[PDB]
Formats: sequence, C-alpha cells, structure tokens
Amino acid sequence: TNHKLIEAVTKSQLRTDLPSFRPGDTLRVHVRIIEGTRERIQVFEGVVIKRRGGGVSETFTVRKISSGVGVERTFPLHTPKIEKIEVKRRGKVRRAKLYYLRSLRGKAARIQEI
Amino acid sequence: MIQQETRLKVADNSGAREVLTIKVLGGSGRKTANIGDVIVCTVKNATPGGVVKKGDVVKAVIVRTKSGVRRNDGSYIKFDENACVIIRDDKGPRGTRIFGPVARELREGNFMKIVSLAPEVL
Amino acid sequence: AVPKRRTSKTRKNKRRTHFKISVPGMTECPNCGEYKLSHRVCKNCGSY
Amino acid sequence: TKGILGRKIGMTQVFGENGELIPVTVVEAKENVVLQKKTVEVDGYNAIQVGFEDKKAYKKDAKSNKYANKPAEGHAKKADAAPKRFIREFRNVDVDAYEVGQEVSVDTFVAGDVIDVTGVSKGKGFQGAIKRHGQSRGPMSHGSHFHRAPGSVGMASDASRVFKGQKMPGRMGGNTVTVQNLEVVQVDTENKVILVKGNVPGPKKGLVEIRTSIK
Amino acid sequence: YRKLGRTSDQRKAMLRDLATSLIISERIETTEARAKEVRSVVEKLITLGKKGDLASRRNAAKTLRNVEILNEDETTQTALQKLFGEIAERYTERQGGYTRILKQGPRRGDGAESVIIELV
RNA sequence: UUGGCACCUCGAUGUCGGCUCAUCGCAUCCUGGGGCUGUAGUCGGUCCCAAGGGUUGGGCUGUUCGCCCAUUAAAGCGGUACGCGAGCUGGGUUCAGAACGUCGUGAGACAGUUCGGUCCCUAUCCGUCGUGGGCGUAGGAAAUUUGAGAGGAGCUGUCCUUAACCGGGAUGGACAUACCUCUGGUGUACCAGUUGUCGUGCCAACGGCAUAGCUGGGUAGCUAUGUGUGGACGGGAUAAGUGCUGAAAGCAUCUAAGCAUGAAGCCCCCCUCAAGAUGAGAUUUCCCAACUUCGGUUAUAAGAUCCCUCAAAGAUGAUGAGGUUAAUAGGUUCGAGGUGGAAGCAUGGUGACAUGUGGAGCUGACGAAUACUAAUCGAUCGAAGACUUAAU
Ligand SMILES: [Zn+2]
Repeated sequence: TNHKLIEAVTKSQLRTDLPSFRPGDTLRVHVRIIEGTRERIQVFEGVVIKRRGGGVSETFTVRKISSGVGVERTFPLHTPKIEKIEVKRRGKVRRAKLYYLRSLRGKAARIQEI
Repeated sequence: MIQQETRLKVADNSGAREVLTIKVLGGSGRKTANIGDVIVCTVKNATPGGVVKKGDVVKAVIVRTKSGVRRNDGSYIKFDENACVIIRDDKGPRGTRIFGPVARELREGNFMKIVSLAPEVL
Repeated sequence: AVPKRRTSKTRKNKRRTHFKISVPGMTECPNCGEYKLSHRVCKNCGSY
Repeated sequence: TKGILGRKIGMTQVFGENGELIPVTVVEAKENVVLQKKTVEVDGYNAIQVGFEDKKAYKKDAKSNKYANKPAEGHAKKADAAPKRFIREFRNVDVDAYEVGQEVSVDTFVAGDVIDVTGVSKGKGFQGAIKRHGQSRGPMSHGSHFHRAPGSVGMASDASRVFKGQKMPGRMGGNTVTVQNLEVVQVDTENKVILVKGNVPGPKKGLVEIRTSIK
Repeated sequence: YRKLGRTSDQRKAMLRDLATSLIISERIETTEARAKEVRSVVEKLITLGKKGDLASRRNAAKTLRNVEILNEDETTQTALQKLFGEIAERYTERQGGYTRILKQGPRRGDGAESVIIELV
C-alpha cells in the first residue's frame, strides 16, 4: 500500500472503464475540447512511450508525427476529459520506456506487432 | 524556453529559414519566453526571394517549443523543435502558408489568422 | 592570521573551563560484586 | 473562528469538475478536544486551549514522553479528557461558543473556506550563503578562486566593523511559517481528514494549525 | 546503509569476508559498526539456505566466498555446503533473528568499540 | 573636479577596471501628493512636499567614460581609504627579453608603439552568523502563554468596462517564501543489455578487475527550470496644499484661540523573534517528611538524567520518537513504486536463437503486521519554603 487515508480519500476518482495497455501499443484517445462555443472531441492516435506513477497520480505519454514534426502528448490516466481509449495494435518491445524513438524516423522507428 | 541567442526555425513561407532571438518582449529583466509570446529577432538564413531578407530585424510569435506547455487539466504537449512565425504588428502573419502543427495556446493570444491557416492545431 | 597579544594565564584558564572528562557509567555486576560498564560485558568472569 | 490541530500525512491530487487538476495536502485532524478556557478577568486575554493527540496514561517508572506524567495527567483531568500530545493557542476563536470538554470536530470547516496553515518548516542543517540565502557563485574558471564564498562583509576604516545582519552561513531550516489564503477542498468525516489545496510547511507526521484566514 | 569509511567496491568485498567468517567460525569479534551492518548480510543468506531450492543456492554463491571447512577426521566441506546443510536445519522454526551482538569495551590502540557476533 | 599647503604614515597606510556583498545622503530617474501655466482634451513646461520600494540585457574597447543595437514604469546622482585584493581576478599601468619609428658620437632613451612575462598568511582579540553549558528570577517541578523591545515585508505593466479624471474588473513582469502531487534533474548496497581478460575443475550459471568498464531505465531523499501562496482591504496622526468660522487692524484675512480636510511616507494593521524585559511577568496542574540541640541537616517526592535502540533533528552538543507493563531499529511476512520476462526444464531450429511454463524473478531508504535478536541488571541528581509592614 501507499498509505491509508490516501488510498481511502482518492479512491472515488479511480476510473474503472479504461482498457489495459502497455508501452509499445498504439492508442486512439478521444479527448474532449471546449473551444469558443461548444464541446467537441478530437482524436489523437500514437504510440505509448511511457507509463509512470500509481493511483490517481498515474500518467502516460503517446507519440505521433504531424507534418514531419513529432508531437508527444501526456495525460493523467484517470482524467475526466478522456472520453474513451481504444487499443489499435499491440507491439513487441524490450524496455519499459521507449525514449530511443525520439531520435528515429521512418523505417528505423517501426514497432512490430503481436 | 527561448532566451537571447536562441535560434528558431521559421514555420511560414515569408522567405526566412532561421532567426536569432534578440529580446523577449514583456517586462523588464524578463528572461525566457514560451508558446504564445512575441520575440524580437533577426534573420540569419533566408530563401532566394520573399519579402524578408537576410539581416532584417523583425518580430515573431513563438509556436512549437521543444519543451512544451502544461494545461489546467494536468495535460502536457511537447514538440521536437522550436519554431516561430514572422508577424506584422497587427498580429497577422507576413506569409500566407504555415507549415507543421501548432499549439492551441495561440487563441488566447488572439492570433486567429495563424491558427486558421495551419494544419492541425493541437 | 597570527596572535596580536600573548594570552594571559587568566584568559587561558577560563578557556580550559570546559576541557575535562567525565567518569564512565560503570555499574556494579550482580554475578561478582564488581564494576562494569552499562550494557557491556563484565571483564571478570564475563557474564551478561 | 474555526481553529483545529492536525498532522500532515502527504500530498496527492484530485479532479475538480471542468476536469481541472488540484494538488492537495491530506491532514489527519483526529481526537481534538477543548482543555481550558482563558478569560480576560483571570488571564487578561480571551482564548481556548486545545489538545490534539491521545497519549497513554500515567505509569510509574515511565522513561519516555509516550506516557502522561502526574502534572499533565491532572490538568487534562480537570476537563474530562485523556492525555494529549500537542496543546495550542487558539486566540482568534470566540470563547463563548465552546465548553471545557468539547470535541472540536473536523466538520467545523466546510468546502470553500479560506484558511491559514502554520507549521514548523523542515530543517536543513548547517548551510552556506548560496543555499541559505540566494547569492551568486563566483566564476568557476578564468583564474578564479571564489566559488561559494560570501562576498565582502563590510567596507573599510569608516565602519571598522560588520553591521548586524550580514547573511553569513549557519543553521538553515526549521522555523515557524504560515501560508495564507489556502483553500479547503473537501472534508471527510468518516476518516477525519481535511483536503487542503496546495502544500504546507514541515515534514510528514508534523503538526499543523488550521485557522480561518485573517481577511 | 552505513558506509564504514571505504569505497562501495571495498565495502562490498569486506562484507563478503565478514559473512563467510560467521558461517565458518560461528563467532567473531569485530567493531560495532561492522557488526550492525553485517548482521543484515548474514541473515538474508540464512533465508536462502532455509528456502532450499537450486535458484536460491545460485543466489547465495553471489555473496559467499570459496573457502573449505576441515571437519573432524578429514571430511572437507565448502562454506556453501555448510550453510545449506547444517545451518539451515537448526534455524528451521525461527522467524527472524539468527544472530546476536554483544558489546565490549574500547580496544587499546584506538578506542574503537569491540563487539562479538554470534549465531542464535 | 583640477589645484594651493606639506600636518599623519619611507624598521611599507596594496594602484586602475571588473567580480562578490552591500550600506547611507537627497540636490528625485519611476511610482504617490500638490501650486502656477502661454493647462481646451491627449501629451507637456516649470516650482513645492516625498527616500517606502524599484531602478535592463548585449556589440566595440583592459578600459572608466563614450558611441551604437534592442528593450523598460524607469535605465537617478553622489559618499562610504575615488566602499570592498588576511573575499576573488590581474586585462591597463612603471621589473629583467626582443623589435619598429624617432632622438643620441655612444653607453642608452621615449617627446611613442609592439609581442611575452611568479598575487604569500593554519584567525589570537573586538566585530557578526549559528549553537551549547553555569548561575539567577526567595520551595522543587511540568506545560501553556502576555508582549516592553526588535527584525522583516513595502515594486507596478497591459487589457476590458464606464464611453479623458474619478469608479469598477481580468490578467502579466520582476522579486520573496514554503513544498515534491505533476513535468524534469540526480540517484556509487535497485533492475536489465553488453565488451576484453583472469577465476569458481569442465558445459551451463556466476564472481574479480577495466572511470560505477561501458550503455538503457529508476525508488526514497535532496532539488528548479516544476507546483502553490504573498505584498490585500483598511485605520490613526501629519507634509506640501485646499479650507471654514475669526479677530489683532470699525473692513479684509486658512491663524493668533478654535474647526476640518489632505501622500507609495510616519505610528499601527500582516509575518517571525522575543521575561538575562536583573523591571527576570501571567495562568492550571503535580509533590510536600524524618532528625536536631532547635541554628540546621539528610536523603527522598514530583520531576529529570546517565547508559542504550533511533530519525522527521543533527558538525558536536541540543531537539524529537522509544527502552520489555515495549513496535525504537534489525530480521521475518504481505504490499506500494522500479525493472521488463530469472533459473531449471520442454519444444522448434543444423545453427546463432525463438516460444511456452509465467506480468516471471529480483528489488536500498516508502506503507502495514509480527517480540525472533538488541534496547538487560543498575546508578546519579533533585523540595521542606528568609523578615519587614499593611490588611485578613
Ligand atoms: Zn562480573
């Protein structure tokens, strides 16, 4: 345990509807947005690069490429602004943190499947 | 985190390829800038043609810092490189195309012409 | 970097006010009527 | 109005509506009671005295603060309470609204309250001028022989001395600090915890005092 | 964790000697800083012995040293054989402990505080 | 400032510029308050009160100055041995080498340049930053406190509204302070990959040494560049001013008696320290006998301490958590977080290797249980309350 009274106070905010993924997987996060007038959802699909933490303080980081420029995005895992997560692929890796992918592009930066 | 002597990549088609930061505007003694902030710079490398020439002293907005921005939700966004757009003192761009993605923090700055010319705003 | 006046005997004996030592714990042993340090073994038919 | 004593157990985060993130401190304010009232006719000033944590009862041959002693076992027995670890000032609380023997409950505070938290900050040891104060290093090369030293401690023949207040090195750390205008985020009466928005002075298991803010 | 005045490479080798000496002599006089530290090293090894299997005899050999014990009438034994055979049968119902520190005075050439470590 | 004088220092009072750290004056650079204007508004010009806080980064030059570039509400001026070399640097300047122009018959020299070129000291006293012991405070203790006195803090951009003043809002810059939930750094007794070589007899598994051999991650703690908070609203008395009633002076006049109003400044308000504040304060609790030669004395009480297990505290000491009527450390058991699939075995492959058993196995500081080992037996200190007066 981390500590009683901390697992006992922050327990009503642990989500219980997300899938279970790993570093190396591919995700399609449906984040919610409030622009100038209304609520809309905007999808963000990339590779999971790291998960750290435990409890309500857990986070993960997914990485994509937009126009040749890499864009990695970081979320609190139980945040109430993720509408739903979907696991597209499940790649095969050998580390817990895929930090080496930051210096790679193209065929050098491909994660296997299965 | 841009400071004096930091070199950025230009992400429009105004003729410039690289700028050098001369001063971050804002207050007195102010040390660094980030996305949504306006710097004074100078063109170090241009493209043949275009209005902005090598050696000009211009103003630019910052887009895509490599140490990104934190949001009120505990969300973050980081980029792979630093970029900026040369602007016109009414806060409109000097070019007419914008390359690569751009951060959603440019709406509070009222740069509505930069966020609308750009491919996906993040 | 070096003394400007010599030190008088009075000022030397006051500085040495606190340069002293205290006796040890040194309780008596129950096995042999003796003296040993508290929480250590007895150095005389070593018991504890 | 609205004092209480408690112990710091650690930091966490909560999610407010609109999906914000809120850093939070967890305080454990359990077993507070009122031990004595001070009046202007007897003491000169009004206040109530509160004791926080339950302590074991008197025993002979007790060799530690874990057990009450005969002077303290009796003071907490004028009011009918068990012996307390911590016992504090509460001077900005109107005394007419308390009775000796009451149990200051965590529910006195409601979510939305502005509060001041006081505590003894952590404790660092002997520190130098650069860490203890905010002073600059000397050059680390170019011939330099001045790296973490303080500057010049005075001037010359005029004022042939150092002034009081020179900022030299010395013990840094554990002082008394208030942080003002913090917020109560949530009260949990079953566990008796106060979720304070932000962070507070001191180590974990350290004592804190929550009061309503002075504005 | 104490540091004992050495470097982390010398401090590691000095406890692998202290631990293999308790396994052999059953009783040693040390200083009281090396005794408080080496009790943790020899007790984490007793549980590998009384645990039993092959993968835990592979993890005891990362710490013990290659020394031979001469039994009675020339029946030699390795310090890893004496730990998984004989020290692991008398400590099969004790749940923690296994070792005992006893203080003595300060020794003479420096007033370092002598101590004895046993197996209980 | 350039000087006049030559009174102090030749058995030595260390230059210029820069760095670090400041501190005071006001003849005010910004911000606060006012009078006059040739002040229509927006901007000004001038003079008065005002020292609370604030008062920038570069290019060129050893430079100081100065000139430029880009900013700012602003880029104040001076003293303090032209502040500060037993705090630092040593670029200029006036040590020995060498050279150019120039002067000299010459040795040499500058009415001038050029390249090179040794900055010592273990703090005795006052000073000042921390932290202990002794005695005192008319009995001995344990807590909680009042606050005489002291130290901090004090800055002000833009935008929206009113629609230029006066009014209301929202957000910044720079500084302070506390903290590690978040994003990051470190993490030499944490996990993993890998090279050379010597070993455990060999295979397989492992150990030494090579910067921790090297490389990829990383727990606690410590941390900023990260996360929160602050300078808020106000009172009293005034400054320059603006006045009201009002005479000396049969009118007038802010003044002499009276009465108002008026500043980022003054005294508070906010934040810390504070009975050695010898004037040593106050509350509510605890303990309270024997013996004399009646002078007083012992041990004991309540309370501590020694010694020992410790960390949230720490140079030491002090502070805190505990000492068997015990969870204080270790071990043991179960966990959190970190690593990222152990060994053995079997299968597939000719082989390097892959798959399964199985989110496996290990895991230092973090959260809980458990007396298995150590905090054993003991010892030292520590009260019986002075006499005057006045009331009960
Ligand atoms: Zn004995």
